[PDB]
Amino acid sequence: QIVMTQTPASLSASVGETVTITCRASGNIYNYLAWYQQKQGKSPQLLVYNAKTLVDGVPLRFSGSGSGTQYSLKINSLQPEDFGNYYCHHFWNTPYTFGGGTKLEIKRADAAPTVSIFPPSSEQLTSGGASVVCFLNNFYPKDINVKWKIDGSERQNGVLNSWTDQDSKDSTYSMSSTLTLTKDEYERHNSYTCEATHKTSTSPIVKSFNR
Amino acid sequence: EVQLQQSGAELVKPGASVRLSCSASGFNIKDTYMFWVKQRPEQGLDWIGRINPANGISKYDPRFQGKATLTADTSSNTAYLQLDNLTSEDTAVYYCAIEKDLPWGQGTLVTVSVAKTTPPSVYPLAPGSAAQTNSMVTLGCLVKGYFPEPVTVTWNSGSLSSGVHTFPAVLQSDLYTLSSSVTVPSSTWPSETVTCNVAHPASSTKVDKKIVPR
Ligand SMILES: C[C@]12CC[C@@H]3c4ccc(O)cc4CC[C@H]3[C@@H]1CC[C@@H]2O
Repeated sequence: QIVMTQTPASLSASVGETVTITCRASGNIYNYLAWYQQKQGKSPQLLVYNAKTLVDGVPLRFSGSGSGTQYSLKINSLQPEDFGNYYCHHFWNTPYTFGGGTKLEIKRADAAPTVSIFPPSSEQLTSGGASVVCFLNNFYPKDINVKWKIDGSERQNGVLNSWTDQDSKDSTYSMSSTLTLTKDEYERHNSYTCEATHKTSTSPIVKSFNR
Repeated sequence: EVQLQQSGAELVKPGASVRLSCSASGFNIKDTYMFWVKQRPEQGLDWIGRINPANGISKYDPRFQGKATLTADTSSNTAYLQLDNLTSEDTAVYYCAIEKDLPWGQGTLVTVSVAKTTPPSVYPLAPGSAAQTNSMVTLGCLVKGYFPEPVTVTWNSGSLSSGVHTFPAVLQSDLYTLSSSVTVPSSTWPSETVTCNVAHPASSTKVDKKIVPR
């Protein structure tokens, strides 16, 4: 069976940058390949099939190439909306194996996390639990760590962190840090704190509430 | 219009079988080669098989041979995919597609699990009293303790589009937690009204929790 090995596994480049994603087939696929772009949560989008042929509506910046076993996709003049995963589809014969996929981040000038802290919801309290949430919106690079100072000492017990994908325009991220405590634990402490240490300010971004 | 619609998402206990129905509209499958794709949470695209509806001869990837069955009837153009003896390694998004320039199906999520369906408790996230007057504010909705995926969080019934951020829920003891924020000018808040609306189909539950100051 013709196995597809695609590379690079992960990638990053800035707006306006010409890039080249490659898929190399174990056996000669005689130009029977297709490239797909899968933006998060959405369905694969056919960009190029029959090696070089581009689908209607696909922006002229996306170029397809290859021959024999080596096939390459070249996105000239990268644009913010070009982020996501890219796969290659082989269909010279069965099975029509897919590639490993290439991750694509978009290089942008660093931005700092607009931190916000919200104490537990007025209602939630009665259930017996209390999630103190801190939203750190619109920053970059994804590289960033937040820490939960409970009152004086540090906390890291029971925290959920989630990052969104790159924004369609500002290529920035966002993180939802949630320290989930229990009614009593929350009732026995005051100055809860969300300290965000990001690669943009030696002095950490700090937002907190006292209760 | 020429497009495919796949079945609704389904929650199945391990061991059972599922028959997914991909309905094509605007054309006839008897003249198209159909095939399906698998995609595990956060993982890659797996080719499951291929089929020619006219005669019914389907080719499969050995990996799925023992559980996947592509079947297609021309009478209604509805292509099917039967998945036998479902295990957790099957919980994934299955897509329907045709071997032409026509966009795939929206995908049908098959969540193989034992967890009973549970409705999300949505909690409004309003600031704990901080000088909010500063150009724009940021409020949120924290939906937690629900299963299974997916759910729908929107602000002011689609009115609020810009500045909304929904985070990919995270599993925990078989329950999920997801959240969304919104950055509205200091003006609309709280002179205007802003509330998130979260819908959870699997439990037929929809909910509106008003974002009001504390
Ligand atoms: C559906 C695929 C992309 C679209 C290709 C196409 C696209 C247009 C067309 O007129 C014919 C074909 C034949 C093979 C198809 C491919 C089979 C594998 C791949 O997924």
